[PDB]
Amino acid sequence: EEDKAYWNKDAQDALDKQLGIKLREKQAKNVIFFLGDGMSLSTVTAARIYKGGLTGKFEREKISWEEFDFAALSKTYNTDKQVTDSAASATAYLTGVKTNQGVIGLDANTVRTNCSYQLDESLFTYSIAHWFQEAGRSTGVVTSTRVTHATPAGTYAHVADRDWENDSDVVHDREDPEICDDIAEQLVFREPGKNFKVIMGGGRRGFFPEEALDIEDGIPGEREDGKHLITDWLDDKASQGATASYVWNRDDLLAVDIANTDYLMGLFSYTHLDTVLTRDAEMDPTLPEMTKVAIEMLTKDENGFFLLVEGGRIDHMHHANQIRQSLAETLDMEEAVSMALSMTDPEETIILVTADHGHTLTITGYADRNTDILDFAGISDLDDRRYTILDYGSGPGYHITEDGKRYEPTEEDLKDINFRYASAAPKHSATHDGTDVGIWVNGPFAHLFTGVYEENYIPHALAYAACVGTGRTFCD
Ligand SMILES: *[C@@H]1O[C@H](CO)[C@@H](O)[C@H](O)[C@H]1NC(C)=O
Ligand SMILES: [Zn+2]
Ligand SMILES: [Zn+2]
Ligand SMILES: [Zn+2]
Repeated sequence: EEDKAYWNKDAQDALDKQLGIKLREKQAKNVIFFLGDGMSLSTVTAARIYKGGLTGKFEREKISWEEFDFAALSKTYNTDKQVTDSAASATAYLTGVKTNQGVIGLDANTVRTNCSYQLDESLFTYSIAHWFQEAGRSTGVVTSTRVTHATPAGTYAHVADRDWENDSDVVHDREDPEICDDIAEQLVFREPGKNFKVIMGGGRRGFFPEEALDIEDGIPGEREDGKHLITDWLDDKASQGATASYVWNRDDLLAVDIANTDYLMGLFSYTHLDTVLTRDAEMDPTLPEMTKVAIEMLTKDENGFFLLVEGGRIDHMHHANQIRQSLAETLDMEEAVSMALSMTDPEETIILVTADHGHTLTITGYADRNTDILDFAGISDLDDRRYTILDYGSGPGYHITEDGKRYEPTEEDLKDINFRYASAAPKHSATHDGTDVGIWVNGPFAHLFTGVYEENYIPHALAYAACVGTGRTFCD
């Protein structure tokens, strides 16, 4: 039982672990970057307890990346807003430069929704994936979102508005698609996108025209310019004399011949991949499964590789105050981190986990230990109605009943994967949260992450340790 001796040994052991930390002052060969979108520190705590609910450890459970010796805090404000969107943050943590809301791979001179700015190369910021490529090393990206979503896009795109995932989105904002390249285009026609060995996620819709029909579902595509970008991608690999594979389902992914495959594009949905609690496990590969295949491919490169893996729908669930699903997405990513750790060598591989920004999730009192984190906390002493442990500062969960009272959540509500937990400030989609987020790191030079940093510091430190880019380097 958790008595005085128990806690003293628990602590003495942690101290013993801390004292035994051996620094790794050697170049990083590989860098695996995990990004939990909208994964606030509160999401991590809540998810630790959620996991504990499955394993029976409850509040004593540990999140995989919390076994790392190095954690840090990251300040996420951007050049025009206190609370960053996913685009400006991705530009910061992948290109090393902070920027305006809605802009990817361009600096703060950029005026959002203005394409001219994406024609000016002097305004370009370049990603750690670019840098790995310039050094002759392999790159890839896995995500549960559309592969043209802001996060993956930060590794390769330069656009004046994150909304421009395909040419139909450019036209929608009155811009000229002929000269304003959309993100899907940039992934297949430009560097570094065109050189990625592995591209996985969703978003097939931005890659083929309205006149064409989707693999799997037969839904017409979104492109309005007649371009079939997947076949463009395939033709490109083939004309280089390389083998390439396009897959769109789990069985096919797992059947891929790793040894004989140079390029891999796996697009498992028309749009974002289905959430953990709604996906067809037969048809959709999980985040860890995608991660495994990505690592299998990229590790063939003896000079090293960079891989971005995003737990992306964490954010989407928070936006709808759908906290149960948000926690399930989070754990899918926690499991992916474990998959990566078991497949790589920490003496040469940096594994970093962070968030782009948080969400306004809070953990209220006062439930007893071992209480399911999604359960009720107690009854309000002001209106006599139940309240949940988890709730939000912002979102559509705020609900005044027909009688003008605070909606009281039910047992049925709590079990419902679509139930929206209460918020303090009603909004159709919850805003992001501005609080500093966490960073957790293992491997070479993990001790570059000890304190509190601006969010754009991250890739500068990672470059130093991997010896890529044009800044200070360990090999320097
Ligand atoms: C967009 O930028 C260009 C280039 O400097 C400028 O000529 C144009 O008027 C700008 N458009 C708007 C709407 O500000
Ligand atoms: Zn985000
Ligand atoms: Zn994202
Ligand atoms: Zn968001």
